[PDB]
Amino acid sequence: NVFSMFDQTQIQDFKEAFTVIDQNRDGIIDKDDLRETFAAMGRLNVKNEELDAMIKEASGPINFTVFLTMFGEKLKGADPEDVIMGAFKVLDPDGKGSIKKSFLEELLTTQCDRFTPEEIKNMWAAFPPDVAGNVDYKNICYVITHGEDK
Amino acid sequence: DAEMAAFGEAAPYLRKSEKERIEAQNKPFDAKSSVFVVHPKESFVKGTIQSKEGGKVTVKTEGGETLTVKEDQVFSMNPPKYDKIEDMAMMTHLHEPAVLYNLKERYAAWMIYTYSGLFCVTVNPYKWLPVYNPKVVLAYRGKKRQEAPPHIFSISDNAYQFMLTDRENQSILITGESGAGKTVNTKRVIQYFATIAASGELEDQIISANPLLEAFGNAKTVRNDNSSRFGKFIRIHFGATGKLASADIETYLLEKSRVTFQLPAERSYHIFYQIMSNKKPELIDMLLITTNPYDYHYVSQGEITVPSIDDQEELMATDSAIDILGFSADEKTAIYKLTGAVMHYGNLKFKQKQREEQAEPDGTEVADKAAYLMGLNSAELLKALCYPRVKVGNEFVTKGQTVSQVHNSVGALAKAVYEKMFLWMVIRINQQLDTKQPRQYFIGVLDIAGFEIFDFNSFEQLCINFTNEKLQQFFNHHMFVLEQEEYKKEGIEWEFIDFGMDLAACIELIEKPMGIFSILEEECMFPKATDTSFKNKLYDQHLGKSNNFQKPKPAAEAHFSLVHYAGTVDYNISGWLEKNKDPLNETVIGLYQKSSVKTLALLFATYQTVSALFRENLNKLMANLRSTHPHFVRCIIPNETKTPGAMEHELVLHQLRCNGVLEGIRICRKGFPSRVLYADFKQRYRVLNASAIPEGQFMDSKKASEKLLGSIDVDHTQYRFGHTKVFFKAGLLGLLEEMRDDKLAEIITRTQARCRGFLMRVEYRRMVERRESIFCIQYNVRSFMNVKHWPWMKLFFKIKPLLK
Amino acid sequence: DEINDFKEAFLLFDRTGDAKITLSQVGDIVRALGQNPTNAEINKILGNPSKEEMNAKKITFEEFLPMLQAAANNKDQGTFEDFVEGLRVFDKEGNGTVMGAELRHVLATLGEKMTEEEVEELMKGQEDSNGCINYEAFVKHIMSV
Repeated sequence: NVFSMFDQTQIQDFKEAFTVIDQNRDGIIDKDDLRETFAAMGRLNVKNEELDAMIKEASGPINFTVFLTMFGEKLKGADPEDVIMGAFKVLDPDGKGSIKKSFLEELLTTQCDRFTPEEIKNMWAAFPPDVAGNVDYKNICYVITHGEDK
Repeated sequence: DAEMAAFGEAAPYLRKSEKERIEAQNKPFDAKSSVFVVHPKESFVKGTIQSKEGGKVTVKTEGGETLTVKEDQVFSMNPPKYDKIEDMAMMTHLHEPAVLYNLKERYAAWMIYTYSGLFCVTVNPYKWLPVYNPKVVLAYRGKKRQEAPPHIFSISDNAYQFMLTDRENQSILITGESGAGKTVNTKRVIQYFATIAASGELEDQIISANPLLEAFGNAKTVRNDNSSRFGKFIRIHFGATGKLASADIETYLLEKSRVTFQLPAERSYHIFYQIMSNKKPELIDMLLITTNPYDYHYVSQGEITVPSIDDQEELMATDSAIDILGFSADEKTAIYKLTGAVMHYGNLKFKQKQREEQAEPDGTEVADKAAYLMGLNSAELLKALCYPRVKVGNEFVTKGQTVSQVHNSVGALAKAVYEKMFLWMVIRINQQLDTKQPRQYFIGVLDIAGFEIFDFNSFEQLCINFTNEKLQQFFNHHMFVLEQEEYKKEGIEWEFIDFGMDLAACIELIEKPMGIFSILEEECMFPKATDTSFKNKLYDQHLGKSNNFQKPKPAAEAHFSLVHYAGTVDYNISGWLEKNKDPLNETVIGLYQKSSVKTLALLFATYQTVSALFRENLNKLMANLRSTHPHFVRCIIPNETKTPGAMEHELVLHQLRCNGVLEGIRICRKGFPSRVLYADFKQRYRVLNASAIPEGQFMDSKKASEKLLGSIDVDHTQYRFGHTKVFFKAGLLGLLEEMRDDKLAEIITRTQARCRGFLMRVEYRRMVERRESIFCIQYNVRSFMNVKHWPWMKLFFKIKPLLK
Repeated sequence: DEINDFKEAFLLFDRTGDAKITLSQVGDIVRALGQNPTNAEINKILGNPSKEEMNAKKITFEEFLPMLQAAANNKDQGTFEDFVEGLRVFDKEGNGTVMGAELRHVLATLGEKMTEEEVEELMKGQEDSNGCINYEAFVKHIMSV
């Protein structure tokens, strides 16, 4: 599933990300490579159990492919931002100003079995303010592709 | 309401308040049950259908009565939308009852003017109304009859309009029974003309006219005390500009027979009694008569005096009128002198020459007077009379007459002379009513009686009926012509034969050569003919061979019935020969022709029977009527008892048949009566299937109505479209409305549905589209919720930026 | 009963995930599955009995499909003939002329009603600034689904 969405651009973003964590340039990221990438980003308080927890997710040396497979496997239902924006633009169909909370509450719960009312309240809390104001779909897309603080 | 102001005060009698209307048209109605029905005592009363005997019907009444009457003793009832319809011919229910009923309702509401096609029905108020109101006159000025409520000035103005618009002459035909009140209208129409188009930078002459004609063409009938024996035709000659220029009167039937005869309770023309009244004694000596009418057989066969009439007063009225009328004293002298000769004639006596069957004068006492009074020679006169010198072959053969033949010929002249004179007077009147100014068109106003049926129909009846049966055909045609234009304008495909044609049968039988009149006027030439003689000739020639010709069905007496449009008239032939003689002895006429009394001389220059003219005059008339744009007015008489706001049924019903009203409805109901204008069609009925919508709304005022009729469980036959409107049969539009109110529930409810349907049909197209975009959204979020807590993903996150 | 697609369409309007749609949604699902039904007709049979229609269409496909077929029988009334004509009866003044106000109130206040919202939605840019609407085109755009 993890090689089927997954475009060349996404994969290059990942390749560059790997080479930035890959301190030694060897081709395999290890505990040492993780330690000074954390240090270069300002994080000095790193304990071995956290570094080890990271590495334990893979069965072998963390090599480009083992990385790409492990990160794909967690994003099995995740698109690139423009594609996600298209789904909202279809729900927008009139254009420019994004949708209201009620209109999508109902459409996530209704056709099919469930986007559960536990999942949806977590959505209004983790998607915001945004979801209250303009149900800011533009913002929603940028936070899922680019991190939570941004 | 807003509109009405002009009338204001009259309004209530012209139109009803905009809610009175509304409260009437918008009310509960049950078509399938509500109906009109036959009724033994009252003509047609209304009721509700109770049951159904398979071809019998039981109905409740409005008064409370239950009757089981045939299937066709039952007639539908118009939806309330047609309450007090200005034009009954717009009704979707062209019945006999519905017409009676419409008139009646708008009368009980004091509306006397209701239209029935082209007609302008008018009902006798029997009381006073602000209608002839000097405000109204203006109001109706410059208005098509669709811009204003039913009224006579409508007709009268439109005529005028039309007159100048089309550059054609016009006519107005007023007609009704004795008590219908036509003179009143006629007069009223006339004022109208005079007012709205005056160039006196008449009004009396105009008036004074009557009282002359009345002395000569009026008499005490057993019904009226001043019955019209008269009819009339005025030609108002309008100028080029459009301003008044001339007038023209003509008188008809003041009934030649009165001059020589009279029923027992009746009397002859007034004049006679006027003159012998003695208010102007010279006259008596001048004419050489007495003051006792029993000296003049011709004029005292019936009655001599009438309490309600003051012969003395009238004599002057008459007298004075003559003058105003501009007659020369001489003429005014001829008139008198001539009117006395006639009395004298009836005194002319004869006797059988010995051993001969010839007539020889029984004295030269009276002849002398008659002779002098007419500017004749006693002898020459008595000869011509006795030894009529005829011209059989290529010469002039002197013929001898019998006593019976003379008495009858005399009578024929008496009548002949009187008539002619009367005609002349009219002309002379018309002449004054003679200017030099140019004339481009005229508007003829015809006032005459309508077909009246009596248990007793004599000669006079035939003459009148005949007049009317002609007038009728005159209409039926105009309508045929008229109708056919619409179907031509619209583009409908309707073929039909002239509606007049139906009557030609009856007319030919009367006016054609071997027809009644002829047989009548020939026999008048036979010195020894009898009413009985005449009769047989009538039969031998028409009986069995002619359909409209029939022998009376005993039920007074009758000699022959005719089948006129209005019905069967039983005619009694007794006196006819005489009455008709007043065939004319041409020798005598000769003498007249060379009288010392110019006027007398004049009257007979166009040269004889009585019916001989009547016809000539009636032809000259019906010809004048043709070069005219006919405008019709039918006057009605509510109740014999003289009561405002009331109506006997069968009495009004009668009139309607003999009027032409019921025949106009017939002819209407054969084609496509009701015709809806397209927008007028949209608005009112859109609601029926309002959805026959995207293509019915981006739309055309015409193509729409087309498209609309797409729906409904309606006969797609019954209608027909054309360039400006749809054509529809009866009770259809009635059907429409119902749906609308009932008929629209149909129309709407159905148009709603599709919409509803369709509405959701678009929802599915959206739901479906959406199908995946959701999923995308669905799954996509879930990821994040899982990921955002993953080391590796946070890492990528802080790191994702340093990249390029 | 029979055909396949309609069963696929039922799940699209489940809105719970149970494959058991409600007796009220009954009247609406019937409207997009090919052909029109009126509200009064749906309300008449099986609709008028609450417990029976709840146990005869507030249900699985088993009673959906027979109710829908029952409606399928009366649908000959889809005939357009009467339904451009009925409209011309409201505003007839030349072409298929209408006025916005007359169709808007007549199709909200009369017979079966319609919400103002739904009527405004039928008037989706087919009645521009002119006030007058063109009948013949609406029946085509209405019947065009």
